[PDB]
Amino acid sequence: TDLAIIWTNGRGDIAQDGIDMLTDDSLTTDVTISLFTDRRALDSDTLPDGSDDRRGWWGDSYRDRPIGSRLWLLSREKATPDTLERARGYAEEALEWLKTAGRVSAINVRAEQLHQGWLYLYIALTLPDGSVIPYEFKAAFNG
Amino acid sequence: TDLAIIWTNGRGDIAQDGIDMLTDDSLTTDVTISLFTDRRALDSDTLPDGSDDRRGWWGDSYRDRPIGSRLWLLSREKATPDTLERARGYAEEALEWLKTAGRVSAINVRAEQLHQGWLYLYIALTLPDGSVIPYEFKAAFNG
Amino acid sequence: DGMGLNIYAGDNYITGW
Amino acid sequence: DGMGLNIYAGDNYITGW
Amino acid sequence: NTVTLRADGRLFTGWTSVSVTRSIESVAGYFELGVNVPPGTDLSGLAPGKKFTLEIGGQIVCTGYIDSRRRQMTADSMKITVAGRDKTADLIDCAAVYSGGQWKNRTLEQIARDLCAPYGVTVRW
Amino acid sequence: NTVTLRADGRLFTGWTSVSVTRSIESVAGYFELGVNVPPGTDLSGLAPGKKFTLEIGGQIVCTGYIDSRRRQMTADSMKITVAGRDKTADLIDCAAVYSGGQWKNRTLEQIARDLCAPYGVTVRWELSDKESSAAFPGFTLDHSETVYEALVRASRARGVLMTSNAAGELVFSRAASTATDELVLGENLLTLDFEEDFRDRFSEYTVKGYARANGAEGDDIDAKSIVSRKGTATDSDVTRYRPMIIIADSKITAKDAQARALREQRRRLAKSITFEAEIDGWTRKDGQLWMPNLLVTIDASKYAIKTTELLVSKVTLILNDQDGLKTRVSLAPREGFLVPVESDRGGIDALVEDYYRRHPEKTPPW
Amino acid sequence: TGKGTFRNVPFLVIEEQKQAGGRRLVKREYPLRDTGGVNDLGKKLRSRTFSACILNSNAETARDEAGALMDALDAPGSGELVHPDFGTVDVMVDSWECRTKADELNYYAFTVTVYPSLQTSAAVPAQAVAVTGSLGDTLSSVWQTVKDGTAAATAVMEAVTGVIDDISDAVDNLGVTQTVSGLMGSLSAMKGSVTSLINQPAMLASSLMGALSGVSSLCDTRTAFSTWNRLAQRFERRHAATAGRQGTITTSYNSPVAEKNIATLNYVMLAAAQTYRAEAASQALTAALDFSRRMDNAARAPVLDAPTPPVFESVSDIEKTTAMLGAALDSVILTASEQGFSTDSVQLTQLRLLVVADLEKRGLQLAGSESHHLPETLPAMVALYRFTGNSRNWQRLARRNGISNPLFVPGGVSIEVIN
Repeated sequence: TDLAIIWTNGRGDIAQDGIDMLTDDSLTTDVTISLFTDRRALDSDTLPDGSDDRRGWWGDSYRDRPIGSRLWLLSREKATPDTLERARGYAEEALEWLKTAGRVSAINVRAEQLHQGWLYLYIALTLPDGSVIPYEFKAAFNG
Repeated sequence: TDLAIIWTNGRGDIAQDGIDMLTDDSLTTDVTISLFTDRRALDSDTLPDGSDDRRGWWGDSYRDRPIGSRLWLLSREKATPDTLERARGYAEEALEWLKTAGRVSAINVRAEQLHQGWLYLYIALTLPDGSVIPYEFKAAFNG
Repeated sequence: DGMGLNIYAGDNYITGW
Repeated sequence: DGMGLNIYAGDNYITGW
Repeated sequence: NTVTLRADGRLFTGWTSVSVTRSIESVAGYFELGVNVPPGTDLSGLAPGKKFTLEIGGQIVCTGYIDSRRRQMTADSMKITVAGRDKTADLIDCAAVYSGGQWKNRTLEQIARDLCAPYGVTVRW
Repeated sequence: NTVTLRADGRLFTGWTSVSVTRSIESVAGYFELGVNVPPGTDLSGLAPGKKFTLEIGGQIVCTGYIDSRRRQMTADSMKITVAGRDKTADLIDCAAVYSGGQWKNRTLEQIARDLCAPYGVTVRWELSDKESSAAFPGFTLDHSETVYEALVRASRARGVLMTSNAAGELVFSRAASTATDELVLGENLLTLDFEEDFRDRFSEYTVKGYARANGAEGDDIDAKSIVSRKGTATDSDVTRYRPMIIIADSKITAKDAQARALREQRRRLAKSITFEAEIDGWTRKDGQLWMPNLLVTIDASKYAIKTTELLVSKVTLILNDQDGLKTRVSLAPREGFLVPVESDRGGIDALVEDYYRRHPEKTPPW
Repeated sequence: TGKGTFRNVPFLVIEEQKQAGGRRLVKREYPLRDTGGVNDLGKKLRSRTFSACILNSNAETARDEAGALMDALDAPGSGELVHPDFGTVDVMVDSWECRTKADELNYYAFTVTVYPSLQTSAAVPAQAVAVTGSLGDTLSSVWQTVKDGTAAATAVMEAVTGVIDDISDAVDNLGVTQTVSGLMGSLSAMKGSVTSLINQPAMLASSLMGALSGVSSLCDTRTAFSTWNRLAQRFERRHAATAGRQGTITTSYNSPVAEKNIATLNYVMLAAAQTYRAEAASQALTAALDFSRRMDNAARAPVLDAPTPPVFESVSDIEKTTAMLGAALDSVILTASEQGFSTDSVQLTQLRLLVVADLEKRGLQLAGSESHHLPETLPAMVALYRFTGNSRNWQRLARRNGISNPLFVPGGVSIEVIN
């Protein structure tokens, strides 16, 4: 039972609940951390920035697996199907480790362009029989 | 930081600067040496002269690599595309030893015929991120 | 090495002597 | 014959005795 | 049914080829395993002289010390093996040490227990 | 780089398959060549008993006498080979002949020079030690003993190792000192093989034997010390008990005991760890051929191997059609081919000896 | 134009041309498990092959060209191949054919396949041994005998006793941790028997070099550089003191042969100490690099655990040490150009070149060391994983640059990151 990543104003921070930080033991935290943390870009990949710096985590060489996803490569893109296909592939490769383990059964992800200027991903993970009912929420805005 | 080769009257030589000879630590001297020193011709090549001596260096059997370029085979050529193709190939072969190491990333060389009687060679390298700024000069004439 | 390993392993039945 | 030639050649490290 | 080699410090589970031998016409049972690792990794848990214990599934087959470790690599292949015998095989190639070379009136079990004392092997009758 | 076999009378240059062997763990170097000739021609110059000299390029590798010549032919193929060893191999299978079996007070070099006189082999002594030249208080010869057997017994007692030179001589060789070549995994290796077994290496070797009581020492040595002699050499690579007791080979003192016990320990060390490599060129980096007794620097770090320097122990040159030019070079640690006096890297005499031991090219005081 | 030449023999390209060759892989599949291992060993050769055709309407010039191309295809060695698809390259033949259909009166069709043609730190101890041997030979050769009762013998005896005293002080400083009783007794005997050694030159030099090697035999890789530096300073004091007084009315009283026998001994002792110091520095560099190599670089999950001198760690320290060694050895060579000339100088120059090259290459690692400009202060772990890809060697990044607290790597200064 770890802390929960609560999404407010486009970024996710921990929050209190009564006495201590609110807790959560489900796939929600695992998914929202494995999807929205920048992992190291490959040597051949091009970067959205004009710089030459690839993100990651100093502890990637201490945990047997790269931490997060490469969705930061699509920081600046125009509305073309190439970006949609690339986002689908990046999400699949980021969430594959769950299916490699036994914690999910199947993954089906689709990408679409909603109302002009909206990249939309629908990700469906098939939890097995013994999995606990996962957390569910909606990002909120304030101030 | 070796001596720099300065071109005057269509021939190159070292030069003085203040107290002693001017220095250079860049790719300019390496390129102007690897391109404009005659290396040994093969056994089957037809020399431009009517002679049968293949120019080279007595240190070619002491320096682990042939010294220069075979651009001297085109001393007397007419205006045909074959000479342009051969010059492009010879420059590529002369300068590929840089790309074999990590000193340049890519090489793009083209050959053309500018204003009548001109063999124009355009060689564009791609220095890596850490290479020092190369020297800069133009050929000069006097007297 | 079928016999070459039986020498390095024990042999309660002596090969010689 | 890998060993069968080491006998016909010398062996400054004795094999027996 | 996994073959685990309890080398000095940690477990080793996956193997490429296992060959274990046991017999009553012998004083030891030798084992030979084949390991495969990327070129450059450290193989120090499998070194000659380490104290090994082979455990097939949940049961122990052999226990003793590691004897040999071969590493080879050619233009198109790479092979690493490892060997070893029981701790009872320590007696086979080690010279017997006793103070008085003569036992006057002793039985075979007592002679064996007096001879296998310095090494560590336990005699069973 | 042509292999010319100077037989009796004339040269022979072209060959179909060549295999030459050399080592310091042996007293001879054997060769085997293949000859293809039209069926019916004469191959007399290549006959058993002829005096041969093998010459690779312009340098001589082996010299001696031809041993065997095989000729076979079937319904499809036909094959002729030829063999031979050094002239030092003339001692291996020939019984030693001397008038009086016993040598009273002689050194190993003098005994060898007296035993290898009738055949023609010349003895060469390279060690500059002060204890390897110690004379034998008495050395007898078992009747019907080969020169190889007698000299190997004496060399084992002294700790020295005997070997055959490249010119046919006998040599009491000295291990190399300076690292001359480099073998790395990434540049000049086609195949490596690193075997490291511990089925023979023990912890404490100890040798026991009988003291000297014949003649002059018989009026001095008491009864108990005649039988009570001992010597010990301990290894630090095996951490278990693992002892070994050796019954000596001849009359033995304490210093002699430790000498053989160490010789045994170092021979086991050499025989345990073995490196094997297949390089592409017969010639070395400088240009000469590959020969035994050379100290090379091993840089096989890509395969996680922590050895840094080794000594070549066996070199075999090959000229097969499927192989091309190859030479399979085998390596063993240098500390296995040393004399008990020297070591791998109490007075004025000790300091001077240390200086003249570090600098071998200098002339000792003697 | 579809024209290509082998050994400057022309042909016209025809139907087929191809190239092939990839990575050599070893593919092992582990039984009773899903996963398998795949490893790369080098790159396969390029097996480029092509087809060509030679036709001429003369029906005899075609035969001549076909024969010329046959002769140029079967020839020793490797020859250049010009091809529109491949370009100029050096290759060796493997096979060909000349299938003509006995109806096509002018047509000859070759097909060829071709392959490309095949094209310090370990040398310091040997040079140290050679330099020590040359110095010993020079000393014995130039040492001269003197009368027993004169003041020259007294001066020589005092100088030799002082040299032995310096070596003894070094051994006594060594002996705080170890047992040096045997070497101390040998040195005491040598000091006691000085008058015998003065008359015999070979024994004196041999014993002195043996004593130096005995001192070297007690020093670990930790204390070797420090002890040899102290000995070098001690001998440098004496050499400078005895060489600064060249011409004086009181120096005129001293005997000439005694002064020569003292100057040669002083120079030889100094040079030997400096050579051992340089060899010790190279060995310390080797030990430091082995310590760095000890650590792994592969991504491994952590597990619960239950069971070089400091002057050679930083980079500016290595620069200063290299400067000191170069200046000292250059001065020693300049001195050897006079007293004790010949190989002594030739050998010291070679040793200095080898040692300086070793220090410049391995100590500074100028090949794979980048210089970066941090925009803000970062921990060494982050600042190294950002530039290299592995945070395993985060200690070396904080140590080479001389940082005290590894967390606060200074922001706006150049950082030497090893890739």
